[PDB]
Amino acid sequence: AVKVGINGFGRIGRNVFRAALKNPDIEVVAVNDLTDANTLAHLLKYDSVHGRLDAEVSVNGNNLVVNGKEIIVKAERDPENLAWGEIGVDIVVESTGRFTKREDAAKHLEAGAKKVIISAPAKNEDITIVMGVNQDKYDPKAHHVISNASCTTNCLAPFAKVLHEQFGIVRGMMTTVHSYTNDQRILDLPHKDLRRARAAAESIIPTTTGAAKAVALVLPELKGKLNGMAMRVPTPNVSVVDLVAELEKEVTVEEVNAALKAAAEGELKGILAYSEEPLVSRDYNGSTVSSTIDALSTMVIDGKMVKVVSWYDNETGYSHRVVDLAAYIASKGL
Amino acid sequence: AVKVGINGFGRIGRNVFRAALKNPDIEVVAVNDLTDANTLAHLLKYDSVHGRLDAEVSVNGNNLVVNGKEIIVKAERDPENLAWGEIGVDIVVESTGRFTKREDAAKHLEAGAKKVIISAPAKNEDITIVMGVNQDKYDPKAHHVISNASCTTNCLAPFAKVLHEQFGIVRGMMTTVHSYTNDQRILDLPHKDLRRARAAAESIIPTTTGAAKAVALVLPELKGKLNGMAMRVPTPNVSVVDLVAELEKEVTVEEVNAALKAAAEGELKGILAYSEEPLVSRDYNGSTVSSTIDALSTMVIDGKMVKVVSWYDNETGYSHRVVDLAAYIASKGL
Amino acid sequence: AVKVGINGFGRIGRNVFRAALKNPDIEVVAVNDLTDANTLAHLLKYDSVHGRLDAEVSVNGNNLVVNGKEIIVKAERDPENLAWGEIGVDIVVESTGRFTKREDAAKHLEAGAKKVIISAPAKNEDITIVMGVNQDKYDPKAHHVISNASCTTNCLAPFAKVLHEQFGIVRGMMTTVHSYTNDQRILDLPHKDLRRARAAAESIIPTTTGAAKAVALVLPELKGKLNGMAMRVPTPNVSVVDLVAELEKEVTVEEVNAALKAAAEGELKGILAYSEEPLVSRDYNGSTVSSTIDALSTMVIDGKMVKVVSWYDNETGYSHRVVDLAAYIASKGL
Amino acid sequence: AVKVGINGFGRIGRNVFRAALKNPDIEVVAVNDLTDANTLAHLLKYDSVHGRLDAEVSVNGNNLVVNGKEIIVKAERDPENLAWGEIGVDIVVESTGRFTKREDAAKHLEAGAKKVIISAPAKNEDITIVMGVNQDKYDPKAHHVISNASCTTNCLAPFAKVLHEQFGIVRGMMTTVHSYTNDQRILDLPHKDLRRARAAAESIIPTTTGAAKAVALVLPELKGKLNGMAMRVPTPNVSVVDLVAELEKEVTVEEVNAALKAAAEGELKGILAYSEEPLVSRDYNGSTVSSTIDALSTMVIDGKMVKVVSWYDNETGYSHRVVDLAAYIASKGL
Ligand SMILES: NC(=O)c1ccc[n+]([C@@H]2O[C@H](COP(=O)([O-])OP(=O)(O)OC[C@H]3O[C@@H](n4cnc5c(N)ncnc54)[C@H](O)[C@@H]3O)[C@@H](O)[C@H]2O)c1
Ligand SMILES: NC(=O)c1ccc[n+]([C@@H]2O[C@H](COP(=O)([O-])OP(=O)(O)OC[C@H]3O[C@@H](n4cnc5c(N)ncnc54)[C@H](O)[C@@H]3O)[C@@H](O)[C@H]2O)c1
Ligand SMILES: NC(=O)c1ccc[n+]([C@@H]2O[C@H](COP(=O)([O-])OP(=O)(O)OC[C@H]3O[C@@H](n4cnc5c(N)ncnc54)[C@H](O)[C@@H]3O)[C@@H](O)[C@H]2O)c1
Ligand SMILES: NC(=O)c1ccc[n+]([C@@H]2O[C@H](COP(=O)([O-])OP(=O)(O)OC[C@H]3O[C@@H](n4cnc5c(N)ncnc54)[C@H](O)[C@@H]3O)[C@@H](O)[C@H]2O)c1
Ligand SMILES: *C(=O)[C@H](O)COP(=O)(O)O
Ligand SMILES: *C(=O)[C@H](O)COP(=O)(O)O
Ligand SMILES: *C(=O)[C@H](O)COP(=O)(O)O
Ligand SMILES: *C(=O)[C@H](O)COP(=O)(O)O
Repeated sequence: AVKVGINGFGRIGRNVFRAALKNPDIEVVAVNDLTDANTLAHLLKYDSVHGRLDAEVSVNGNNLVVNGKEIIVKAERDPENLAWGEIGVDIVVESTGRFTKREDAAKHLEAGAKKVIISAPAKNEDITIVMGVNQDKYDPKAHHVISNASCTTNCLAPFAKVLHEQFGIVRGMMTTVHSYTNDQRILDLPHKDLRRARAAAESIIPTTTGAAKAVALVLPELKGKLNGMAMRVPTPNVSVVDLVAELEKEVTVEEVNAALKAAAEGELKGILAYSEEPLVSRDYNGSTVSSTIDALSTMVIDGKMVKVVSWYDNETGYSHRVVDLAAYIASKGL
Repeated sequence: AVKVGINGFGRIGRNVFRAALKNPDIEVVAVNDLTDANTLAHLLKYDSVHGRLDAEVSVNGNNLVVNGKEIIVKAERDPENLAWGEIGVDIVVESTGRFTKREDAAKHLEAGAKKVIISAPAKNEDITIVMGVNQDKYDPKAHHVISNASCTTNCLAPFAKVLHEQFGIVRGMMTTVHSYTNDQRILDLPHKDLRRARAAAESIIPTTTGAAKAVALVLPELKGKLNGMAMRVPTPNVSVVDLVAELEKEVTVEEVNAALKAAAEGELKGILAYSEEPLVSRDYNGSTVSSTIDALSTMVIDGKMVKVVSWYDNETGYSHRVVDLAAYIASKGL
Repeated sequence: AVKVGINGFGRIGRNVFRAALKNPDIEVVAVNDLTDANTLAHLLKYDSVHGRLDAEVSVNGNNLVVNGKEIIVKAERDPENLAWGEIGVDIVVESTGRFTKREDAAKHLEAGAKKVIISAPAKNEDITIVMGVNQDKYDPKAHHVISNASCTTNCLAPFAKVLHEQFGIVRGMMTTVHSYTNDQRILDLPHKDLRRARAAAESIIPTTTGAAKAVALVLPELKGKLNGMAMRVPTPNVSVVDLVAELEKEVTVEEVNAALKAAAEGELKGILAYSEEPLVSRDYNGSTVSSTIDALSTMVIDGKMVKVVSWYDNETGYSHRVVDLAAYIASKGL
Repeated sequence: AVKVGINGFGRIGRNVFRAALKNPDIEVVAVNDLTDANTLAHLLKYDSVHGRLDAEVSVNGNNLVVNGKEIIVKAERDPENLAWGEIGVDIVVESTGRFTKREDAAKHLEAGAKKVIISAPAKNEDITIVMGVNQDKYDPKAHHVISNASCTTNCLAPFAKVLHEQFGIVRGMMTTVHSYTNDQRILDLPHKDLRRARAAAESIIPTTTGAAKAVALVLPELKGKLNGMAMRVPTPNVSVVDLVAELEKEVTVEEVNAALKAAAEGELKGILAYSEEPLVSRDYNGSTVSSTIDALSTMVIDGKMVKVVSWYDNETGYSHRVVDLAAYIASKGL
């Protein structure tokens, strides 16, 4: 397996770690955060959203011990001091949320890693990948700093791919009704985004999203054809994309759902899923797919305007994609 | 002026009562529910959403006393037994949520009332009205069982009117991210709507919105041109409509927002409002308008697809409209 | 082994059903509620608190099919019409919340069952049992309508037993900070308890606890020595008892905790548990014990006043006790 | 009258500012935080808990303008750089949460202020005051760095004073069921307190409190006689103290409530209030008193063990007390 290091052992870092435990291709050997092993161990064992960790965790000296394997714990605020190379770490998952610009993410490379996966939309990255959509575009020689995009983009892109390929998207707009995250605030505090400054668990909070425009990074044909926003709400995990699009081909609900179902069971199995059950957000807590079509919500007007709704566990699905992307990158040679 | 009776002194019944206290053209003289005066008085005084009633409330026998005015309290499950005529009640607000079918609502008329306003989409009603949109259609001789539509329809219809008149709507789809209501469930209990059966405060819950297609009742030109859904979320009040529409005329964001702002300050003042502030749902708690455009959220693609977002206090705005409709009906003669 | 019927397939009914699937001495063969099989199947499959049912569920006609076993579905509002005897049901779990009075619960016996377990404090029941505390008081010949007490009493009685036996309780008072339940209201609606009338997910709500005084039913020596209250809060499951008691013997924190830990590992293992971890309510979601001491919270003043805090999953722990009680009753002969 | 500066314009800082608008003895002339005027103005204008500020707010340069009065906005992380003296600020309310140790709070004095009120329990402070309890212990010459204690201590101390004086407290233990605060975490993140690290809006979270022991600072007679804890829950504001105490004198519920009511209507009017209404936390949102006895919850066992429950708006009541303490200090001479 490829040795992985996780920088920022938080909601995404720990979920990636948990996903990695059940992946034979990658091995997490070290984590970095801003605290001590005791604290990281406690957070890893008991999760308010995902429950008790299905593993034995303990602390040995300054390190974590998980299922008998020692995981080195670092506490370096500056990634340049990480010394990844010294411990054979080849891939670093950059999940602090502070180092989304290449010049920052690349510090892991200076520290000895060979690749960095930024767990968020990035700036100046070598390439942005959405698994199931454009991983074939990854180039092992040219791309060292790779963004895995956002959880919303990972939800929308796979079914946008399907709609576009099968019926052609003329233009479309989305809204994601999205669980709150740690980028928000408990009770009205300063934030660059005056909406995200407001009490997260008390309101429906509109916030801008680059997700629909970011679909263009992975589906160039859709450049300038999409836009949308988010509405953060008082749930702690699980989100849902609501896309309204104008199509080129005339369609029925049955045809749209049938195409989506086909892709889910075929080419996009494990990435896109399809449900005809009348479910609610809690039901998708722990879902590892990127996107699950809520088939009951599909509607069409004039055979040209379609609404497609798709669920995603914003922490889990995206983290499993990070793990898939790391395994994929390792498979192309390091 | 006009004597009003409120059947179902709940979220809408009590909010209507509060709105009526401000209206000199109406007088609420009686309320009916399924409990005693002491309980209704306690509920009216202390509200979890709206705070403490700014008025003196007490109980005298089987009646409420509000600012020295006695309000008769009835506890008749069957509206046939209401004897509204005996106490001079001319207009009954039917807000129990159980009597939206004319067969049931009309019992108030048999019991002596002259008019009934159903506080929800109805079946077999004489007419459905949205203030600011089609009150002109009301006929005092022909219409005695009148629906005030839904809170979502009251939010959407006023700005849909504007968009259609100014640019023409080809087709459009909406989603309302909506606060939970008493039609939902605390913890997974049977419900005819399997989504609404689920714990209200724990999930994002896709479900129905009365606004889907009902806008056509008040804007016939939009028949078959709109559809949509709701997403019930863990907030106790305030909701927001998100409409994505294809327009006939080419527009810019500036033009859409300018038309909306013009209507808000003009023809639709008091019904439609316009905000350029980056607010959140809690900020609209207590808002009496039907619809407030969140101008910052307006977006356009190809000058033809537009997204317009509008806030509404689902309890307050709608209840103030019920009061406006009652005063309007009274003004055309009883 | 023993055929069981569940009357009221709700939070407790379904949780009991899940617990029974693990017990080989029990077989649930029928459930009754107020809806159709399709609805009960959907509720059993997807739970907002406990997640997806770890079993295969389908519907065949008017029945549920769970792991290939058919479970009969009834929809009889009046228990007299249940005909339990016709299907060989020996033990009925009465979990509707409506039939806690013997006059009502006993109808199941008239309908052919041999025993009824009321899932709540009861009136005129033959006996009230708390497993681990007084099951030996059960008499197979004399007792046919049995109450399993409340979830709070099941939490408090086991450790009160320990404290009293080891140090002697002079008097004590409790408060349970308790998750909201279906007996509450979504948004301010009439309730005989004016506090429980108020929006459940919006407030800390003082109210009643069945555990106040009921511990005396199972620990007669404590008659008149305890009292207390509940504080319902905005969490959907998991509660915590906070007991402050004056003891007869002088003690230290260490001694109290040591006795509690001893009982947990000994005589009360599986009923009472002991934790030295700094956990929070979500961590106990799914806990099957009746009571888990939060050892870190133990404190003493003057060697005589002690505070003991204990967690309980109010749905799960209690439901597992209902199953234990059913197996116990069956073991003494039907 | 006295010019005040607020360091840390957050939940307490802004609430203090609002309370000061209603006080003729002090004038807030400057505020310091870590952001720009535009952000502080937006936060002051729209509050998720307390609603819209009923005042005209605007920004002029780097300052706030409230009802035409300019409030200077600073953004100095290090209080040494505050230059309070230059603007005539005599009293600084230290509400950042970072400077509770005298050595840090005293930096405001080095910067030119004459007095500092730390809005929290402090270390090495000159004196700790609870209004209504020991303000007469304040010495204008000797005490420059003063703590206003915690919100919980402000709730408990006033009624503990009454119980002790009237009946004598032998010993007692408290739990405050308390709204979450900004010291907590949105989704499981590192925190020195492993319970406070956990998702604030998802659980009941036990946490240690120095509040009951801190009562001794203001009621020396109660040294070593009290202790207790907190349970943080998913409400955004309002908390409740639950005290269980052994008394010296034999009492009845009636007598305890009568003494509490007497103190509320007499010596402690404005500080301690008394309610016989069955209210819930939301009803106390905006309450300016320090403590409101929930008279219905009072209970006694053996005439010696009493439970007294008291409400408090943890943001508002405490902030009004800060303002009272600032006016009091100004009244003794600066
Ligand atoms: N939460 C989600 O749904 C989600 C989904 C997809 C992607 N993302 C992205 O993933 C990233 C992290 O998100 P999160 O939700 O896990 O955040 P988080 O705040 O929960 O975790 C961040 C972690 O990084 C640590 N940290 C912060 N700065 C550090 C630094 N200088 N060096 C070492 N450790 C540091 C923190 O202590 C914390 O444990 C962000 O870029 C976010 O946009 C989040
Ligand atoms: N809550 C909202 O956002 C909202 C907005 C607009 C319209 N509406 C509609 O208004 C109606 C009332 O909604 P609500 O949210 O106020 O519901 P609610 O449940 O809060 O209140 C209805 C009230 O009617 C009483 N009631 C029930 N059956 C009755 C009967 N047989 N006789 C007399 N009283 C009876 C109840 O005791 C309760 O106080 C529903 O039709 C609803 O769709 C709701
Ligand atoms: N939820 C808890 O924490 C808890 C814990 C211990 C005990 N209890 C007790 O158990 C009982 C059930 O509580 P719950 O929380 O599961 O309630 P619930 O409302 O969730 O479920 C009760 C179920 O009974 C059904 N029902 C109602 N009346 C019926 C009737 N006439 N015939 C057949 N079915 C009927 C409902 O449809 C529902 O499915 C109550 O006595 C409660 O006090 C509750
Ligand atoms: N929230 C409550 O119920 C409550 C009640 C009583 C006392 N307190 C105490 O008051 C204090 C503040 O609590 P809060 O809830 O208002 O906190 P908060 O986090 O909401 O606000 C603190 C404010 O201080 C600012 N700040 C942080 N560091 C600063 C610095 N170095 N210089 C200037 N500004 C800085 C922040 O940006 C924020 O606006 C803490 O000591 C707290 O314990 C809180
Ligand atoms: C997912 O990556 C994150 O939690 C939410 O942000 P979006 O930009 O909506 O994906
Ligand atoms: C408003 O009337 C109700 O709360 C919401 O339902 P819609 O059907 O979305 O109006
Ligand atoms: C448990 O049986 C129920 O949920 C809570 O009520 P208590 O009476 O506090 O047990
Ligand atoms: C009040 O000061 C703060 O919000 C809560 O902490 P306590 O220590 O309970 O006062």
